[PDB]
Amino acid sequence: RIRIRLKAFDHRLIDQATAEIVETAKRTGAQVRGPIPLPTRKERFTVLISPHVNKDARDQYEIRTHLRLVDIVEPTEKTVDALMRLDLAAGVDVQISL
Amino acid sequence: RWNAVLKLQTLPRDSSPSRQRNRCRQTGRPHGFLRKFGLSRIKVREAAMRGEIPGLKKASW
Amino acid sequence: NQYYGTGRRKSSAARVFIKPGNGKIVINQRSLEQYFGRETARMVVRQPLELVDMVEKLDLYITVKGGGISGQAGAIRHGITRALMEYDESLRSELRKAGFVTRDARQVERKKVGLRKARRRPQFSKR
Amino acid sequence: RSLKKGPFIDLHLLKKVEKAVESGDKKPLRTWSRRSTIFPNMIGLTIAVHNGRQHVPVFVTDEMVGHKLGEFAPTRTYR
Amino acid sequence: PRRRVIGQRKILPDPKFGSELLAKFVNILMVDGKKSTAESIVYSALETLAQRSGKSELEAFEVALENVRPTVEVKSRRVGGSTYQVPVEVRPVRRNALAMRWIVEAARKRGDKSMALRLANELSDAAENKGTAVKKREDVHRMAEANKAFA
Amino acid sequence: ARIAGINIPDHKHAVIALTSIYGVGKTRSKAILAAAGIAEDVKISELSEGQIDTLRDEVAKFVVEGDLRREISMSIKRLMDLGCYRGLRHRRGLPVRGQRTKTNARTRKGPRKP
RNA sequence: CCGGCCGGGAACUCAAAGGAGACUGCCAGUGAUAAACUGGAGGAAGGUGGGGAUGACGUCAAGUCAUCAUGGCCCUUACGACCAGGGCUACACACGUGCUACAAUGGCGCAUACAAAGAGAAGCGACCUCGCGAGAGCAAGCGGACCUCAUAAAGUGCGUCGUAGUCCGGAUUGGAGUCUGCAACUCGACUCCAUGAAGUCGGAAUCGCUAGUAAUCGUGGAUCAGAAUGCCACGGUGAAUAC
Ligand SMILES: [Mg+2]
Ligand SMILES: [Mg+2]
Ligand SMILES: [Mg+2]
Ligand SMILES: [Mg+2]
Ligand SMILES: [Mg+2]
Ligand SMILES: [Mg+2]
Ligand SMILES: [Mg+2]
Ligand SMILES: [Mg+2]
Ligand SMILES: [Mg+2]
Ligand SMILES: [Mg+2]
Ligand SMILES: [Mg+2]
Ligand SMILES: [Mg+2]
Ligand SMILES: [Mg+2]
Ligand SMILES: [Mg+2]
Ligand SMILES: [Mg+2]
Ligand SMILES: [Mg+2]
Ligand SMILES: [Mg+2]
Repeated sequence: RIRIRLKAFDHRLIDQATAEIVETAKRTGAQVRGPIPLPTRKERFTVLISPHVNKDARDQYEIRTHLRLVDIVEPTEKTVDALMRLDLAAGVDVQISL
Repeated sequence: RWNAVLKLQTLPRDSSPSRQRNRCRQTGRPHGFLRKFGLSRIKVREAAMRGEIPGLKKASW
Repeated sequence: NQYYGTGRRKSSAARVFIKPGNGKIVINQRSLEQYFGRETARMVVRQPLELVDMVEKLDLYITVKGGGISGQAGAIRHGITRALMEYDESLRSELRKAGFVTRDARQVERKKVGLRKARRRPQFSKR
Repeated sequence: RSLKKGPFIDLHLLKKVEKAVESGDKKPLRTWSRRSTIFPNMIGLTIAVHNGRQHVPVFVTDEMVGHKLGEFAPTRTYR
Repeated sequence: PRRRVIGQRKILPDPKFGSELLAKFVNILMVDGKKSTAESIVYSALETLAQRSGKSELEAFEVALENVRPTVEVKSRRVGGSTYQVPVEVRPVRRNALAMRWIVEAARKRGDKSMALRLANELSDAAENKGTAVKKREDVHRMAEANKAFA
Repeated sequence: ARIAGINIPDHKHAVIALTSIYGVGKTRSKAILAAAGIAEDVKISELSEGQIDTLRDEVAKFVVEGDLRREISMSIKRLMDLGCYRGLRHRRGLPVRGQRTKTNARTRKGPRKP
């Protein structure tokens, strides 16, 4: 019913955020399917290095956007509304949707 | 065309996106710019290597 | 009973389901011979079930996705090789001599900076 | 030939066409706008087109329909 | 190389016929990395040669390759002076590969109809010894035994 | 025959036979052949004369041969006399569409010369 | 409605977190008994397994006062600042790096296969309608394993051309169009019709590559309103030779 997606750049911080989410969700209710890995975005950049000429000198960078998904079909609403607003999500992006 | 509607070009031709260059924000360079970080090759790297830009890491795939 | 083998070659994942019976080969819910078998892995897919026993001894159901002609060919061959657990692993001793058990780790090498493909270095003038 | 489905003409140049036609050909009119299009409304008129340093006069004719005003202005100098 | 011993794996035997030499021949005859075209052409030429000569399929080309293989090759050597054409002994695999390359290039330089028929014609004239591969083949034999004392 | 032309396309397939004529390409030839209701792989010469008559009539409907040659040539001299920028490049001989004259402009300038 | 689409399940591919594994480790032989070397077994992977990042002390008064900062000097009723147009795209020549060709291992027509990696909100823009076309109207879905860009080309199954300046080859050029943008003339991209140069493997000389390498075939991304044969990046087919 209620599907929650979390975005971050680090792999373990998202894991601990998902662990907190699932622990609080199971404490306040039930019917948790656990986090879903889903693909991880790899934003790749390349930049010239020298401030003048030297075309061959290049540096490769990449940003790992990690994404997690967890859904709950709990009937009671007084548990989900209480679960919200009490969690900091370990200071990374999280979205609430139906 | 439809009437003299086209002729209404009395504008200073500045609002058009074509007029904006989208240079760097710290120093200003016409070249070596990217939209994501909004800076330019050189500056970007300084920030990435100093560890300012979050989630930026060396690529060794 | 059912027997499973994975099979992989060049990001070409297969799935081979061997089983008793005297059926035909089936690849991607369809016949290999219908899928151009006479040149597509003409004698690659049916390598492992030739040397150890005859082809017409065990029915099977294969399905592979990702890759190309030789990609699917090698993926299915590797899957079949790791899908012949009819009686213990005595056949792996013979298949080791033939070298079919081990897969081909060789893969496309990434494209480097200052080069064209992987090792084609642009020509330079004078020295 | 190209460029959409309709010609383009400058406005501060389009202010001179009506005056030229009403008062007849008096003298070539000096201008910089290398953008207007020879529209029929110009047979029997002369226009001075800028090239950077000097405004070259040029007389308009009947077979300059698909040709632009700056077209008859040679900016490349050769030996 | 200069320090490490090397050795290449053995290509898969030719389909159906099971001729390792034929599988190597398709490798040499391969162009632009297209085994399908090379296989089709080699089989077309093989069947044409067999039906033209009345001979079998396996050894019909074996006879021509046996009759177009050299024995010694001149290696450009210059120890103290200018180049000396010093003939040397040909290894077995080197002899086989050199004869194969000779056949392939001889068929390449022809213009009869197309590769399928040119290869068959080359095989026939190699069996008879009236082709161009054989004409180039006798050159090494005539140029052998020039400078032995040098090495 | 010339088929409303000068060329004698003998022992040649239909589309190629009409392509050999000036002012007509593959697409225009396809139009002609389809309108005449004649097969394409059949040779033009081996065909019967009853269809060559229809082909004459069909080909006569487009501007081709010396008519088209003079039409296109007249435009060149016209843009030369107009004094247009696009025209004054013809009198000298060099790219007029805007190619780069520094290099790779030898097709229109002819072989090199010191 | 016999489409993984709908009940369901999670075995498996797969996706992403954590672990195991390969370390000359077990054996044989060689070797001053040591280091080490050769071979074998087992093992998916045998000898830093393949690839990347990683660049010592220093040399070239090597490059950048133009990315930025900065010592010294100079201008400051102009070497500062604003605007229109033009120029950086010129062109009797030379050189560098590439793309497309000289064709039958091919060209063209029909049918028909098999991939990976990416982007998307003034954005990607289904389907349907109009147009031979570039495109136009309608315009859902999608801030994303969902929707779109996007039916990969080589490949293979049939037919044609049958060795020519050709159904190869595409430059140049004329006419007619599509589309971004205040603005396509100097000076953009793409499309339709017509013309169809040079070029039939290339002198001295010279370049890259030892395995998924080279070779050849497609796809994507950044810059960016509108632009690639360039740069970065992904996959298919896949060699020859190292005495
Ligand atoms: Mg711009
Ligand atoms: Mg400043
Ligand atoms: Mg370069
Ligand atoms: Mg590749
Ligand atoms: Mg071993
Ligand atoms: Mg190291
Ligand atoms: Mg210096
Ligand atoms: Mg300097
Ligand atoms: Mg200005
Ligand atoms: Mg410049
Ligand atoms: Mg240009
Ligand atoms: Mg063609
Ligand atoms: Mg884009
Ligand atoms: Mg994405
Ligand atoms: Mg054309
Ligand atoms: Mg020729
Ligand atoms: Mg753009």
